[PDB]
Amino acid sequence: KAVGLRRLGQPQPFDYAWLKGQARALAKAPYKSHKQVLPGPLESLNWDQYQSIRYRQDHALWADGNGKFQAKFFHLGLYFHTPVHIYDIVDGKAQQLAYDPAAFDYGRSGLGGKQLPKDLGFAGFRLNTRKDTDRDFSAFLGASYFRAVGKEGQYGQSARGLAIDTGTGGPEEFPDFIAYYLEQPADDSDTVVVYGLLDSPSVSGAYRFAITNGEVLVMDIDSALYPRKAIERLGIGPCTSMYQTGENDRRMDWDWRPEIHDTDGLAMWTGGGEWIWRPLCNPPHLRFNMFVDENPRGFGLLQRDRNFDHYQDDGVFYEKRPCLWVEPKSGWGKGSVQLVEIPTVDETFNNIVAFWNPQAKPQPGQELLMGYRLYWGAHPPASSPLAHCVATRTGLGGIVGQKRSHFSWRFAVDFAGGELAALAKDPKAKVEAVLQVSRGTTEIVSARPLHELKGYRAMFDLVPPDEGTQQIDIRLFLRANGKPLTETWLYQWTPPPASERKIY
Amino acid sequence: KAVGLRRLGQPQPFDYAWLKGQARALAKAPYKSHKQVLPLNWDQYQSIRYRQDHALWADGNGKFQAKFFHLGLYFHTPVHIYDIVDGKAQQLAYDPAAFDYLPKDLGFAGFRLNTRKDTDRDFSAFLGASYFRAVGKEGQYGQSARGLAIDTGTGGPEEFPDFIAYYLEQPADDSDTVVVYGLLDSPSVSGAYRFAITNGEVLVMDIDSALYPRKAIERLGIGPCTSMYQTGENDRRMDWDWRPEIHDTDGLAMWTGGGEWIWRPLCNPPHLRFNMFVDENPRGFGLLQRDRNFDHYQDDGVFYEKRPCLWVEPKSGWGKGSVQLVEIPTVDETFNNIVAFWNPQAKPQPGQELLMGYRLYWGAHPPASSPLAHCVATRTGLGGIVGQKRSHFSWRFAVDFAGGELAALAKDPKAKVEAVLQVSRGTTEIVSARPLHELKGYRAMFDLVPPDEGTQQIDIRLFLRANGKPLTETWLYQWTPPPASERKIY
Ligand SMILES: OC[C@H]1O[C@@H](O[C@H]2[C@H](O[C@H]3[C@H](O[C@H]4[C@H](O[C@H]5[C@H](O[C@H]6[C@H](O[C@H]7[C@H](O[C@H]8[C@H](O[C@H]9[C@H](O[C@H]%10[C@H](O[C@H]%11[C@H](O[C@H]%12[C@H](O[C@H]%13[C@H](O[C@H]%14[C@H](O[C@H]%15[C@H](O[C@H]%16[C@H](O[C@H]%17[C@H](O[C@H]%18[C@H](O[C@H]%19[C@H](O[C@H]%20[C@H](O[C@H]%21[C@H](O[C@@H]%22[C@@H](O)[C@H](O)[C@@H](CO)O[C@H]%22O)O[C@H](CO)[C@@H](O)[C@@H]%21O)O[C@H](CO)[C@@H](O)[C@@H]%20O)O[C@H](CO)[C@@H](O)[C@@H]%19O)O[C@H](CO)[C@@H](O)[C@@H]%18O)O[C@H](CO)[C@@H](O)[C@@H]%17O)O[C@H](CO)[C@@H](O)[C@@H]%16O)O[C@H](CO)[C@@H](O)[C@@H]%15O)O[C@H](CO)[C@@H](O)[C@@H]%14O)O[C@H](CO)[C@@H](O)[C@@H]%13O)O[C@H](CO)[C@@H](O)[C@@H]%12O)O[C@H](CO)[C@@H](O)[C@@H]%11O)O[C@H](CO)[C@@H](O)[C@@H]%10O)O[C@H](CO)[C@@H](O)[C@@H]9O)O[C@H](CO)[C@@H](O)[C@@H]8O)O[C@H](CO)[C@@H](O)[C@@H]7O)O[C@H](CO)[C@@H](O)[C@@H]6O)O[C@H](CO)[C@@H](O)[C@@H]5O)O[C@H](CO)[C@@H](O)[C@@H]4O)O[C@H](CO)[C@@H](O)[C@@H]3O)O[C@H](CO)[C@@H](O)[C@@H]2O)[C@H](O)[C@@H](O)[C@@H]1O
Ligand SMILES: OC[C@H]1O[C@@H](O[C@H]2[C@H](O[C@H]3[C@H](O[C@H]4[C@H](O[C@H]5[C@H](O[C@H]6[C@H](O[C@H]7[C@H](O[C@H]8[C@H](O[C@H]9[C@H](O[C@H]%10[C@H](O[C@@H]%11[C@@H](O)[C@H](O)[C@@H](CO)O[C@H]%11O)O[C@H](CO)[C@@H](O)[C@@H]%10O)O[C@H](CO)[C@@H](O)[C@@H]9O)O[C@H](CO)[C@@H](O)[C@@H]8O)O[C@H](CO)[C@@H](O)[C@@H]7O)O[C@H](CO)[C@@H](O)[C@@H]6O)O[C@H](CO)[C@@H](O)[C@@H]5O)O[C@H](CO)[C@@H](O)[C@@H]4O)O[C@H](CO)[C@@H](O)[C@@H]3O)O[C@H](CO)[C@@H](O)[C@@H]2O)[C@H](O)[C@@H](O)[C@@H]1O
Ligand SMILES: OC[C@H]1O[C@@H](O[C@H]2[C@H](O[C@H]3[C@H](O[C@H]4[C@H](O[C@H]5[C@H](O[C@H]6[C@H](O[C@H]7[C@H](O[C@H]8[C@H](O[C@H]9[C@H](O[C@@H]%10[C@@H](O)[C@H](O)[C@@H](CO)O[C@H]%10O)O[C@H](CO)[C@@H](O)[C@@H]9O)O[C@H](CO)[C@@H](O)[C@@H]8O)O[C@H](CO)[C@@H](O)[C@@H]7O)O[C@H](CO)[C@@H](O)[C@@H]6O)O[C@H](CO)[C@@H](O)[C@@H]5O)O[C@H](CO)[C@@H](O)[C@@H]4O)O[C@H](CO)[C@@H](O)[C@@H]3O)O[C@H](CO)[C@@H](O)[C@@H]2O)[C@H](O)[C@@H](O)[C@@H]1O
Repeated sequence: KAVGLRRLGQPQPFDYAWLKGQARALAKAPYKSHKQVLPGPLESLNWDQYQSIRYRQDHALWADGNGKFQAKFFHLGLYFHTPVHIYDIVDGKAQQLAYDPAAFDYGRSGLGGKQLPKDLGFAGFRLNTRKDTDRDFSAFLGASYFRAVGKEGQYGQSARGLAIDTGTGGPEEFPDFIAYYLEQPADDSDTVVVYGLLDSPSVSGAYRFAITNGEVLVMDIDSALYPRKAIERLGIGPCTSMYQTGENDRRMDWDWRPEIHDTDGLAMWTGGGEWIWRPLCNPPHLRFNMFVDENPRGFGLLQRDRNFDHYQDDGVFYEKRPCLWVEPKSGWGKGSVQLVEIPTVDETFNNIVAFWNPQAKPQPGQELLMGYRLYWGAHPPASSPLAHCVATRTGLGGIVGQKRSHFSWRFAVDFAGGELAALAKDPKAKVEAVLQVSRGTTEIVSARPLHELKGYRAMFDLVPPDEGTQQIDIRLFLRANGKPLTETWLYQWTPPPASERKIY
Repeated sequence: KAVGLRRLGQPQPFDYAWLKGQARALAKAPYKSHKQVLPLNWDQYQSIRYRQDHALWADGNGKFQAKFFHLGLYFHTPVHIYDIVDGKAQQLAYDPAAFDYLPKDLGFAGFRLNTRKDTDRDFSAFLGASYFRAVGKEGQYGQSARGLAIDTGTGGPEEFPDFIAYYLEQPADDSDTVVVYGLLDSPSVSGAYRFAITNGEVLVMDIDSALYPRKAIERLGIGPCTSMYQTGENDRRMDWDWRPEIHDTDGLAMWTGGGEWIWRPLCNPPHLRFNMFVDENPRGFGLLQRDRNFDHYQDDGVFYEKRPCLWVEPKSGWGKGSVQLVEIPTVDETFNNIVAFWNPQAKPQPGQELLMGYRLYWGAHPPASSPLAHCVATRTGLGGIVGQKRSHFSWRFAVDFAGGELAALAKDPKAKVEAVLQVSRGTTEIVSARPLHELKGYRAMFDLVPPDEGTQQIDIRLFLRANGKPLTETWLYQWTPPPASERKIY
């Protein structure tokens, strides 16, 4: 039977307006690092020691009550040298939770009998239903990172509170959540509300996360930001994923597993009403791309291929990993969805980052309010009502069985859904591939039924305009009678250098 | 309505003994070339179409007919075609009335056979040198057979026999079989063949051959299967194409005289590889297209997943010899870069008569396979624990098996299944055998550390075992390790 948790200090009145006040005040002073040298035995644990530490079910927050949820806490150490102070809100008042050795099984860490302060803090927290106390439906841990899962329960990509100067070629600035306030839900509530205080060299913030667990998990998020400095590249709603290899891009096809990625595309629903699918790549050099928009309806990183046959990893279940969809609340005005793709040689590094960059540079003293909903699960809650891109495949161009007189690259793009089944069965149906390329030229263009999918396949060869490796953008959709039949496929290709072209 | 075909000369008595007689006399005399200067793009060649009004047997009441290929393009060796009726052969003339666009004795390039019900579908086609093809139910042409291979994969020049005449025996009206006789000639050898062809879901050819060496032969190949393997999970060295699997066949299957079932995955190696599997009284061998899932191939024009498996079953005990496999590097699917055949231990000698009979099966599945679990996938890549510094180069293999009693073992937490793994050189590490529930089978994984910096072929033998007995056919993989320069990049 669970016990009450050890506390620190007395309850203090708490609400979102109060937290926005703390964050604004925090931005009025220069940034001071929150990283600490931890007490001696804690400062240099190894992986094995750290991993053996376990938070005890009998000290899980709220598990002594009658509600549907509970929380457990991650211990500091190993990677986590920035204390996070955790508070419980009851009747409108926030009480800090003490670091309590009785709440941990220390395993092989050697931490028992050390004299660790009551104000040590934590590394983060995780939430669990009371019906299923070993399953984490969300986990907030490290910097401003957090993750959640839907029904399938397999962890994959991450979100963050905020991204700053990702992919600039210069150094990235990583904000931290330095405090979390967990609001005790009503006994019959399906929601857990968590508040977060964020600080970073450039900016402070106050965050409210209303987390509703479900088959697709939803978080209703409000953020109030208070810059301390001008910010070159602010990133709202950042999604953080990994793409090593797959049909979209076989450059790093060194593995026996054919698809290795936590997500395979960036999806966008534009203010103008367009649906876009942008297949993720693993490029040879860092690539930064922006998609200009105004009042965006949504963007996110999806794991659209959910067929185990294409992944084959019965250890980590890539095909079950969640989509993450960002849905702006209200109008965010002008800006761009931005995508950073970093080269990676393996699947241990998150080489994909996507976020929203406002047009206007934030300025010291200003308040910036940004709200959105995040959906985690097998499918985003919104998608194109037209046919979706269900596969992208590429390879060396040129008519098979003829001499090849020049370098080109071949693309095959498969669409299914909407009304393509009926069109594919109509021998008179005329479907037009619509192609626009940033540079270079297309040849051997076709759009034809793909009966095996009850869909359509577009194929084209792309001839780069020169011997250089400047990125080439291709926009493709299918159409009939004044209406698009598909969402828009937007691919960004880094041509090979002349030396590689010569081998071909 | 179809008309009778233009003839040439008068019917002469014909039987198999006569044909054997013509072949042996051909072989005793000096070889005379049959390539002729004929009295043209690949696209431009098909303007020529043999017409149905002139199709052989289309004016009768039987189940089958023949039409003929025109000499041209890749075909400059005339084939004389004959119709056998009541024990008598009569040559068919070259007739311009029979084509849609030249002497009566110009000859043809070969023939194709059709049911009367589907006169545009051909279920067999004999065309080019001694090559021929057939299809089963799915109708999609793929790998080829030949009458004979000579000096394939020697590092010297190959010699390619020609069928120089075919005698088509008019079937009885209710027969399900077409019998075709072939006269083969080649610098080294002449032959008389009999092909009993029985169309069906899996098409069967019952073949008898009688071979007369004109001179000693260095490498005789009997029952040759000729295929293509560009890229796929077995070997992604040439992964240039958007299509992930490109091959007419994915493995060599062998049923040995001792009763072993072997699956040898085909590769597209960087240099020619010649491999032999010593056997005695082989029970069968062939090239299979075992992966039949369109999803893995994606070509909705030529349907690699529907192409036929070719299985050879000797009608008798062929004694000692070897199944031989030749793999040639290719950068495209148009080159036939895979050849497998039986090579008898004994060197053929001038004056001798070699009688060899066998059955060929063309269709979706071989008519025989292991009753144990099959290898249903081979995948390979860079070895080493993922995301760790590597002290040494290694290559990782994942091999999936399904069938036999593996589904029951996979569900059974008490089940003790072990991978048994031998390599001809180097060492193996990080070896496992575990249920693959998504398949209801097992997966074996291992890493292989090549012994040195060089690229000498390594042979790997794998099977799964419980209580001392095999649970699977034998997986036999021949790996060419990458050179040092490639390892540095890894
Ligand atoms: O083929 C191949 C070739 O090719 C070429 O190229 C080309 C190309 O082609 C390609 C393709 O293309 C395509 C195209 O495309 C396009 C696209 O399209 C798209 C689409 O769209 C479209 C649309 O469409 C539509 C449709 O409509 C259409 C129609 O249709 C129809 C159909 O019809 C068809 C037909 O059908 C039929 C069939 O059957 C048949 C068959 O056939 C087949 C074939 O076969 C062939 C072959 O092949 C093969 C091969 O193999 C072979 C061989 O050969 C080889 C050689 O051999 C030799 C030997 O060799 C040896 C060696 O020796 C040597 C040496 O070596 C050495 C060694 O030794 C050593 O060791 C080493 C060391 O190291 O060294 C070395 O060196 O050397 C020396 C030197 O010195 C030498 O001398 C020597 O020789 O050795 C070795 C070792 O030992 C060995 O192993 C070897 O062997 O030798 C010997 C002795 O001497 C000799 O004799 C031999 O010869 O070799 C050479 C060299 O290398 C090579 O090269 C060769 O190759 O031979 C042998 C013997 O004889 C044999 O046996 C074998 O087999 O190969 C492979 C492997 O590798 C295999 O696999 C194969 O198979 O070949 C031959 C020869 O040539 C011939 O004859 C034959 O024929 O094939 C195919 C393929 O695969 C298949 O498929 C088939 O099947 O045949 C038979 C006979 O046999 C007969 O009988 C039968 O009949 O099929 C079916 C099924 O099965 C059936 O049923 C039928 O019947 O067909 C045809 C043909 O193909 C076609 O054409 C047609 O089309 O039909 C159906 C039913 O009925 C119907 O329904 C339909 O309708 O049609 C029309 C008319 O035409 C049209 O017009 C129309 O279009 O429709 C459908 C339904 O509805 C729908 O869906 C659709 O859509 O349309 C529209 C309009 O409207 C349009 O616009 C449009 O476009 O669509 C789709 C869907 O969606 C898609 O997918 C597609 O894509 O498009 C695009 C745009 O967008 C474009 O761009 C494109 O182009 O198309 C077209 C029409 O369009 C087509 O035509 C074409 O095709 O493609 C593919 C892929 O995918 C590929 O693959 C191909 O290639 O094309 C182009 C264009 O046109 C052109 O230009 C040209 O050219 C190449 O050139 C060549 O090369 C080859 O050959
Ligand atoms: O493999 C498996 C398979 O089989 C099959 O069956 C088959 C068979 O096989 C078998 C084998 O056989 C062997 C033999 O043995 C036997 C014997 O024989 C005999 C004969 O008789 C026969 C007949 O004949 C005929 C002929 O024809 C031939 C040819 O001729 C040519 C010529 O030359 C000649 C030679 O031959 C001789 O020898 C000599 C003498 O002096 O003379 C000469 O002249 O030349 C010309 C010019 O150049 C030409 O034109 C011709 O063609 O040759 C070939 C090659 O060598 C041979 O083969 C043949 O035979 O012709 C003649 C005329 O000249 C006539 O008259 C005769 O008649 O035929 C029949 C049918 O028609 C049959 O039936 C019979 O048999 O005779 C001869 C004489 O002439 C003698 O010499 C011989 O010896 O017989 C016996 C009794 O009957 C028996 O028993 C045996 O068997 O031998 C041969 C020779 O040496 C060889 O070659 C063969 O191979 O045997 C084995 C045992 O070991 C077995 O196992 C097998 O089976 O064969 C047959 C024949 O060819 C056929 O017909 C059949 O078909 C089956 O069917 C399946 O199923 C299986 O799988
Ligand atoms: O963004 C979308 C989501 O919005 C959520 O709703 C939010 C709401 O966002 C609005 C936004 O609100 C802005 C605000 O305009 C309000 C106006 O505010 C007056 C305020 O009245 C509020 C009250 O304020 C208390 C005050 O807290 C403020 C805090 O004070 C500091 C204190 O914390 C500190 O200790 C000391 C010492 O350092 O300094 C003080 O300055 O400072 C922060 C940061 O600046 C402010 O955000 C806090 O308001 O503290 C004093 C004590 O010091 C209290 O006496 C006072 O009550 O708080 C109430 C909740 O407790 C709240 O309901 C009241 O609105 O009062 C101050 C004076 O005290 C006055 O100057 C503000 O103008 O209120 C009117 C209602 O009459 C609203 O119509 C108006 O929108 O202005 C502040 C200051 O500039 C902004 O920071 C704030 O963003 O306005 C947007 C329109 O432009 C609107 O679109 C947003 O929805 O903000 C409130 C307040 O922060 C939140 O409580 C609320 O949750 C929705 O719930 C989501 O669904 C949306 O997605």
